[PDB]
Amino acid sequence: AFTLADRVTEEMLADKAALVVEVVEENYHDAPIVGIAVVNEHGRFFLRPETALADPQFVAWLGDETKKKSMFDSKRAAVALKWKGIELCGVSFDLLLAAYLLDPAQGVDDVAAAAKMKQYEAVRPDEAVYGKGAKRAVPDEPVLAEHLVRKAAAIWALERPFLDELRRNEQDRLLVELEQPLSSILAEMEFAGVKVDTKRLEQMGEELAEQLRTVEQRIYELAGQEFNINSPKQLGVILFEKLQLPVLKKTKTGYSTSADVLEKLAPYHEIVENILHYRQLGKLQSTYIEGLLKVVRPDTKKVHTIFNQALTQTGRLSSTEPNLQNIPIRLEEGRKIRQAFVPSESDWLIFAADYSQIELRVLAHIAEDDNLMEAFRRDLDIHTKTAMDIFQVSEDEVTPNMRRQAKAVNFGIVYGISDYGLAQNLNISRKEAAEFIERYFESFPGVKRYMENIVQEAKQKGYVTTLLHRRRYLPDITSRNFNVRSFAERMAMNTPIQGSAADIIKKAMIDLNARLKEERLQARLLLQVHDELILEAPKEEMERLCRLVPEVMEQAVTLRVPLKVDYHYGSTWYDAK
DNA sequence: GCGATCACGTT
DNA sequence: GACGGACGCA
Ligand SMILES: [Mg+2]
Repeated sequence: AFTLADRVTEEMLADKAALVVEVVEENYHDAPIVGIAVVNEHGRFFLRPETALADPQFVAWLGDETKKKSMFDSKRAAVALKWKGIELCGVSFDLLLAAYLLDPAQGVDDVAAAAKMKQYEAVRPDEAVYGKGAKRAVPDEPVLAEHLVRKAAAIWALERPFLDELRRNEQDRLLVELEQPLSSILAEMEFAGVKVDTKRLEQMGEELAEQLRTVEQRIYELAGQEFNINSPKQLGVILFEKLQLPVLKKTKTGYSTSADVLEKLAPYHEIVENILHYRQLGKLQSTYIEGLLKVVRPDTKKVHTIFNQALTQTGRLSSTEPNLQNIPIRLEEGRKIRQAFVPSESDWLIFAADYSQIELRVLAHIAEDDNLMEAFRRDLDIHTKTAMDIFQVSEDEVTPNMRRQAKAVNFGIVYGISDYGLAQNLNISRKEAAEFIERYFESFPGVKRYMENIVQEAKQKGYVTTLLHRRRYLPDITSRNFNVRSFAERMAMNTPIQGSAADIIKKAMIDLNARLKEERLQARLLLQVHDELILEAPKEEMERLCRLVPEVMEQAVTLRVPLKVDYHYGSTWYDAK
């Protein structure tokens, strides 16, 4: 029972409403709005967007921060409206973000999935209404309107139960003061986009094409035959049947040709180093050059990423189209791809600031490890210090390989890799990897106690938490399957570290955005990837940003150790180093 | 077009 | 020990 409205009425513009502004295209940048639903104290309404979005009263209502709206994935609507020149304000509850906080492992894709968390089933999944893949389509208006009204009615009914559970979890401020404000900031970042030097990218592609053509010819000569080097199956036949190289590792289907396996084969045949070079050149070309050019909008000459704020179980952001976090960080030629990301206006520059070792600093804080805290209080090189402690040697006795091994132990902590993974990364035995870890724990006994205590807490409570009260449930922590249990244990250890770093970065973004407005700077946030925040600003704002940005980031939270920020500016993202 | 795989960046 | 370009069927 709802009103299919042909005009906007005052009844539709109440102080509080559930609002659905439906964008069916997966990528919502400059995408159609196919329909609108409003549920409030006065009734339930379906509005056609060509009418409502042309109505000055409805547009004023949308932009009025005192008119409160409950939505699901408000950033999607906010950005689609930005492309139409319409501001969305007053979103006081986002059911997507609420469900994400309550349990990020549920994978809540749509209103129906969130509704099922509270035994509400009077709404269909989006996939059931719009179909999948090739058959995907907007249905006729009667079907569309009922769906959008059912989604709005679900939001209207679910706000209270969700807020009640968030309050019980001490997550209500996490939603209202962190994730929801961040959603608006992300919306602005996505809409602003990042300018891309497509001429430079095409230049890079041309250079890669030349080098690829030469290595490919080298491989055919060495193989005595032409084949598709990009086919693992064809390559396996050349390597393991034609050239009779050893089979050191299998796949489920045939022989593995992974880079790990190939490096082990390099001493036996000159073709192997060439295949490795082809693979590295080819992934830069196909994935990062051509992949980037594919998602540059020809109308803006910018990339307009979509952040997924409700995906990871740590609380880190993710992004797509492009995913700029997946650009390799190793200089070689991977990092140079950042040269293609330039300021959007003449006489502007890129300003980039990154937290230095925020994850290990968070660990020092949470574990209250005296040795690790003092190391950061002295602003030591943490990998050199870790090697000094593990090997019981003075700083001048730390060899490069000692530091490399200490760094791998620290990497293992930051990313939650097992002793098998440490052994894999260091190319040592599992017993030797285990012995390394015990030596580490002798030097950092507070870290060891934390690791023991957090696994026990996960077993007792069923979940672990971050500094700002994000939760991750770990039902597998007592699995009788060793691999499943071990993974759960590593996530118990790692999520309070990685997730607290994510919390701090998100708070820094909110604080930064507010400070930039308060200072009346034109500088704007563009991207957040890894532990870095990337802005662009007039060149005349750089000196001010050199003081302001690190200060805001260092002060986002107060820990038992300082937060350290590195910062640079330049004519491209790469040169902001 | 869709599903199953393989590889390689990130986490 | 998830998240995001390159063989058969049908
Ligand atoms: Mg780091």
